[PDB]
Amino acid sequence: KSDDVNGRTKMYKNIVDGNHQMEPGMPESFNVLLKEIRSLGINIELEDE
Amino acid sequence: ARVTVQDAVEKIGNRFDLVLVAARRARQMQVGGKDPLVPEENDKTTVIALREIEEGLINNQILDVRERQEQQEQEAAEL
Amino acid sequence: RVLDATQLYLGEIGYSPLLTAEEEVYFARRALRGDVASRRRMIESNLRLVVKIARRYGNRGLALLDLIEEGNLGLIRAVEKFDPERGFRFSTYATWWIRQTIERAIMNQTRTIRLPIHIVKELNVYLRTARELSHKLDHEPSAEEIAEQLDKPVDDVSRMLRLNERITSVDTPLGGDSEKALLDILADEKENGPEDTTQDDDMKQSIVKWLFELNAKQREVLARRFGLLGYEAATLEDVGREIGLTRERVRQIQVEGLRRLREILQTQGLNIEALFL
Amino acid sequence: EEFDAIKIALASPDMIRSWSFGEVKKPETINYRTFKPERDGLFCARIFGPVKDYECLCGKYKRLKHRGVICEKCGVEVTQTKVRRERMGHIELASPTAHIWFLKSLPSRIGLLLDMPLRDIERVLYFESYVVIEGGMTNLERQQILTEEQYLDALEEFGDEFDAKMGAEAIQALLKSMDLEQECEQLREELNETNSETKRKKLTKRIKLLEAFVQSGNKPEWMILTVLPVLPPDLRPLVPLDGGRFATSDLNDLYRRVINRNNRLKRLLDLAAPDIIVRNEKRMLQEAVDALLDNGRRGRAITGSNKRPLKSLADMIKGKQGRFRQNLLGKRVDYSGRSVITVGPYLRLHQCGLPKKMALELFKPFIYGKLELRGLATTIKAAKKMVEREEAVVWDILDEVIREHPVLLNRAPTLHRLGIQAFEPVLIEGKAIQLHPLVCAAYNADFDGDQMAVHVPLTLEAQLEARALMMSTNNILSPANGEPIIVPSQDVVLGLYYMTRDCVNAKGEGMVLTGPKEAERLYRSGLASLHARVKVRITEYEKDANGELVAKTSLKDTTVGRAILWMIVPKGLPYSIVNQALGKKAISKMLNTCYRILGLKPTVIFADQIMYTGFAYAARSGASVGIDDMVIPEKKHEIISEAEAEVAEIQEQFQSGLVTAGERYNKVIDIWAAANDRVSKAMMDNLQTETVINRDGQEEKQVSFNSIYMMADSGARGSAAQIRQLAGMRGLMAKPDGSIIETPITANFREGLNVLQYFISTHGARKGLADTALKTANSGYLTRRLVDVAQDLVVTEDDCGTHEGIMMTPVIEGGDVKEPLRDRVLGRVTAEDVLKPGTADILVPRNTLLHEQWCDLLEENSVDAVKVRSVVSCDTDFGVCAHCYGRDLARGHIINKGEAIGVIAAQSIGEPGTQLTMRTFHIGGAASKDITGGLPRVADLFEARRPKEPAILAEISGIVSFGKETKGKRRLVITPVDGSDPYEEMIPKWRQLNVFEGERVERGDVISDGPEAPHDILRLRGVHAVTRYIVNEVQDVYRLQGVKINDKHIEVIVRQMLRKATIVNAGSSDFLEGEQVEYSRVKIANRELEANGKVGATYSRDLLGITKASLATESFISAASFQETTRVLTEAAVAGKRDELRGLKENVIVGRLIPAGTGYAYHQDRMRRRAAG
RNA sequence: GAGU
DNA sequence: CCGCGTCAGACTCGTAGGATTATAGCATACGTG
DNA sequence: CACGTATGCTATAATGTGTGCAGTCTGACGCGG
Ligand SMILES: [Mg+2]
Ligand SMILES: [Mg+2]
Ligand SMILES: [Zn+2]
Ligand SMILES: [Zn+2]
Repeated sequence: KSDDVNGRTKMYKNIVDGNHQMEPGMPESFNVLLKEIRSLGINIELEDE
Repeated sequence: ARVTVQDAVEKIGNRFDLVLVAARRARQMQVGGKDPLVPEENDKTTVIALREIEEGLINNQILDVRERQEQQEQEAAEL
Repeated sequence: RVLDATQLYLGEIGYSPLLTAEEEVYFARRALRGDVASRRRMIESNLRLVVKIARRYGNRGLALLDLIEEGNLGLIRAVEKFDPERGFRFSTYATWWIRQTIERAIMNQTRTIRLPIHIVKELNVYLRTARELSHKLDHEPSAEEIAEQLDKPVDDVSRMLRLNERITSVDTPLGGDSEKALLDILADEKENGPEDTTQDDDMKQSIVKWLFELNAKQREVLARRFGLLGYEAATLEDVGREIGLTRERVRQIQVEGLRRLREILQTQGLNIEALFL
Repeated sequence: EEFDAIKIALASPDMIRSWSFGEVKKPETINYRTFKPERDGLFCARIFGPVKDYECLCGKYKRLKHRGVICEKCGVEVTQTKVRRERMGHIELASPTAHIWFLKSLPSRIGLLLDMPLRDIERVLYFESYVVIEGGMTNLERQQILTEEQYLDALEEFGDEFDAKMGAEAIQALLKSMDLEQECEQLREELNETNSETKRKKLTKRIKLLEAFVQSGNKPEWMILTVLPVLPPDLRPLVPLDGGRFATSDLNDLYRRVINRNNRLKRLLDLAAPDIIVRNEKRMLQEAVDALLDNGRRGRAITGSNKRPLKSLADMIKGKQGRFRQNLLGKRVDYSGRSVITVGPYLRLHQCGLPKKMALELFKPFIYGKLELRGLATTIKAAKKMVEREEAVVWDILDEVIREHPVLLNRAPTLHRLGIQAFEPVLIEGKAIQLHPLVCAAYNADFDGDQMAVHVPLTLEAQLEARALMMSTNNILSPANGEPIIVPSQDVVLGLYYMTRDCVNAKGEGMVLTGPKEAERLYRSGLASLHARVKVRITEYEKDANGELVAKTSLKDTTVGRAILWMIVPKGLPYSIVNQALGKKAISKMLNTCYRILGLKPTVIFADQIMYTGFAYAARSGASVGIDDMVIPEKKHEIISEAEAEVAEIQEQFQSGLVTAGERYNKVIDIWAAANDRVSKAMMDNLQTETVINRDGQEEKQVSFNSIYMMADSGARGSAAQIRQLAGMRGLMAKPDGSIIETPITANFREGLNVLQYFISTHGARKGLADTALKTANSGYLTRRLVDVAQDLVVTEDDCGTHEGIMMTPVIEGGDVKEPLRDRVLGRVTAEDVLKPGTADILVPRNTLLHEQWCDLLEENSVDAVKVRSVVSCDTDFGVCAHCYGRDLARGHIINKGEAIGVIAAQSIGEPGTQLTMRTFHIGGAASKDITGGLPRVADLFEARRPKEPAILAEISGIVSFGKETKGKRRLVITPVDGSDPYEEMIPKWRQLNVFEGERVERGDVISDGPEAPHDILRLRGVHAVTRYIVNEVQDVYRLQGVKINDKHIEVIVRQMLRKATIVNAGSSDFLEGEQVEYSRVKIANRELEANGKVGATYSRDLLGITKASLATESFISAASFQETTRVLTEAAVAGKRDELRGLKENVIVGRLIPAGTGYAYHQDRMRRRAAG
């Protein structure tokens, strides 16, 4: 409903196709936060699974 | 089911798991086009699922049973 | 402890002795002949001049310290290009360099979008002219009034004044209240909404269905040539080379396929006609 | 895309270069003419990517036909424009520069690490003086500052063999060359010599710094920046407004300063410039960088032409305007609408009026999808144009979709969860939302222009969440106290009061009626009043031992009105409940009774029914407000003249110079207070029973049916207080000082105030109103802190298997049973039985939830006090068990595992304060305190502040021995029995002790009079003591304001305060002395120590205030998002801390699924995936 | 400026 | 202790767009159609 | 060659800043002297 760009478009198409499926991703504003922190000169990394 | 969900919650118990169970069932009806047990009486999928649970037709464990039954027969067909 | 950048710098410059003419000449003879000390002493002794001049040129260009550094750069050019043999004093010569360098710096850095010197100087004469005009016309000057004064095109004047349009901060809040600013109103116009994006999906997919209605040969020719189901918009020779030699036959099958699509549209075009908005 | 955890560590110069895809060497943004990005500039497309998708700049490569191609002509990669927000750059600084956050933001970090005072560092940085980096000659030591002239002396003398330098270079070098390992061991050696208290803290601080620095893998060099990162273009956009204007981020201006100064420095170095100029430029560089990172931190923030300080990088993370608070923990939302609300009396409880126009837009995609299934719309474009044209078939479709689809209604401020509730929408033509009356309570909604927000749950899962968890019908009871929040109000109460209330004979006294249907018939035929006393045959159902209902016919003595209401009453309930004259207070009990016996469905129907009949009869009554309704008592003027002669007496006694001004002031005030009480009594006697005007034999006395008295008596509206001002005397007003005016207002509102009375009223009125606007911030801030500290607490387990719990007594503060045992303990698990042979033979076994049944039995047996299982005493690590919590008060049964209890607790405690700060202040007017005094007391409690003059307590059991005195200051030479070594404590002279020495003293016996510090209570009398102190001391405030909150909520927060424990003595791990770790983790370690033996860890639990407890959570995202974000991030970056995202905060920030509620199932599935690899 |  | 500094200080809604200054004048030089 | 963009040089002597505002908020909690 907010940032998730891929999610919103995919969700819209799902809604038009009936299936009320959630296809969520990551809020773009979060991405931006990290970038803002790195521009600060703090290394903030995601350690993945 | 529609107005009050109390008896449906009394069947399953955990409200949150009732949500999950009815949603997984409603998703089946929505996507798979899986047949409803109770007469729709012109009602939406979610309402159907909640009625079914109230009357004690759907269950997390029962859903798991039909999943394996049918998937296993599909594997048998493959081989 | 005074940690003011400015005060510290001004104190340090103060403690270098001011030069007389004979001293400047002696030092400078050796400075041109390369005496690292000489150049340094002349520089350091004449820093105080730089600050006097940067004091004037500040105002609204830049920070005083920023002006001081650029001014120092001008002073260094002056020490390199000073002529001791000419009877003209150093301070006189240096003044020119310092003012020059400061002004040029405040003409490239003073604007977020870097304006070339040529544009800037053009624009300035339009400005000074506008001021004389307003001095006799009581009311401010129009584009065409300034243009009439210079005997020049109004478009010229207008384009210059458009460039003088100064920037707005995206973060500056609107309505006095420190709430929502420009960023808070400003959309992403490039990023279409899921409505537009989903309409294109629907479009592209309806074209697949329409392409399958046609002959296998027509559809494949169209797909490869348009670059629709293929990757690259293959030219007539590419498509022909992969199927049927006859480059000309690709044109034949292609044009044939377009016309069969028109028939589907005249029959079932009742949906297609609504794609005109 | 999906990760498990997130780490923060120091950014190395080299690491910053890794992120960068180009070095920005120019301030040029774009070209003035072709507004395209300038070479090596801040927006360089050769560096940050293409402006247009799959197009190079000069336009050589276009479309996907050229995928990853890099244009030879312009130098631009051809890819998605997306990347311009992703790709970072960098700048090579000629001179190193300090990172201001790791310099100015205290603790110093850089100063703390070198043990170098901050001033000292600064003198070095700004080139005021040199610092010795290595004086090989022991003659000159390390880190010893030399002034300019000091450097000249040793220059000739020692020289060579001492290296001392100036600026960021010096400090970086000093940092590089310090070996952390060695100096850690050296300082540990010194810690053993004579560790004084403050010395031990600072040493242990550097010890932990050095230790954490090596654990992080961070290097001290990195405190100093040589490479400076550049944020992506789209995150500091330069966009054109329509009108040919450009608008840019402030960051671009700040970066242009840095670049220009750095590049000038490179030029000055190429030219081999004199050193004073080199210095000025280095300072210049440092200034600009400091401004870039955190503007208004070091000095004057660099300002725009607007005067206003430019917004730096840190400002985007920091505070409310910051990322976290504004864009991450809370968001703008699609499928959301808003309008004015108005009443929907016709609505049933689970419904709301939803404007057609609004609903048409909110459900847009659902309508298009159904249009394609109907075959009505060929394509999406056609569907869109069909809805624009608003065709009649579209209305049928819209009607189809919205059936069974719940929508969420919200009202601001959202103080508790019931501020958002779900309803089935009922489409209405007309632009306002219609809200159901009975839930106006929870929303605090009154229709004086109020507005509400509407949200569309999209997914099958969200729709289910709305219908099951959030539906208004399902959520009746306050989660704060176990009370029904849906209760009739206003007109409804009034109407029910009207029907039930009796009058003397009236129409058809002493009739005999067959059933309540005959009654209704008679009333509406006009042969009987509603207040007619009558005999009626009612059949009342009493529910049996099992589900079967046993009915019983009885002739009762009631009014026609009561019989008719019995028709609304369900079978199951008794007739005597309605047989009384009904008011708001009786009707809440009615509803409660119905819930407990019948259940949810019946009560919901009953509530709606009551609403319909209530309003219905309210209208029929014809009840109104005329000036005659406000009755002034005849004896006003007499009472008043007497009071005036009285005041005159004290004034004359003053002029004589006998009685002081203060004595007279007090006596005048007492005279007028007493006069006021007297006039009010007169008014109420004359009004309440003014119906001295009756019948049948002869004259008789009865209750007044005056309109205002009815409103007030029913509890529908007004009260005696209000009516005092209307008909009585207004009374004494209080100044804005708080002091009371000597002259009171003798008039009332019906009488009308004169200029002076009106003026005098204003002060108090306005004081109140200002309090609403301004103090709600402080109340709400309390709400926020509570919420943040309770966040993580969830029901994790069914049964912890603990035997622990607190012994609740019935609160007989003074004498009156303030809170009966039953009400304090209902719906709690009994930890431990109590066998007292007794009357009803009650054991009541362990782990039994106290149902109303077992509670009734307690009263018959007269149970004294009871051990009840509690959140604080739970053994569950990382949450609490259902048993230790007990009933979910909002449900009326045992709490379900998964529920986010903490959040509920904080909301429940916070909300009343926040609301009462608006209630008795928009209203709070006349004086006969309030909340403005109370909440500071409450905040001082939750924050665990030690009081100004604290009581003293005995530390250890033994025998009290008094000793010596330092000129009156009491020393105490106390000597226990087994721990024979003496313990001494100095006491102030003027502080008098209540106990008298030489005594057998238990741990924590009160010596002095004064307030107890919660820490000291914890340290001496343990957890139950401090827990119960806070619960009781807090509840005193809320109790004074008539606010019901269950102890268990405050207990939740208390537990969160007691999260941490300082270890005093080494374990088998690397705990050792003075480290403070979470009690959960050290008890789990002790389970493994029990198994393995080894050295056991001796610890001691510590109490922490709410703010610090939230900042102490291992989750740094939770900490940083809460407050203090610059500091929190320096702490975590240096520690190299990783957050694995256990808490809700953390998940919400990354937009993931909450680990609680519905999300508990999925989250435990993920957790088992993590455990098996 | 609107309801707290 | 004192004193100076830093840190916090409710939720949604609204309205309206918007500001300023000024950088000489000319000669030579470098890159693209 | 031309057009747009850039660098360049000028010689009476002149050689240490300021400028425009800020309006003082508060109760709390640490940190050098
Ligand atoms: Mg109201
Ligand atoms: Mg209102
Ligand atoms: Zn190109
Ligand atoms: Zn437990």
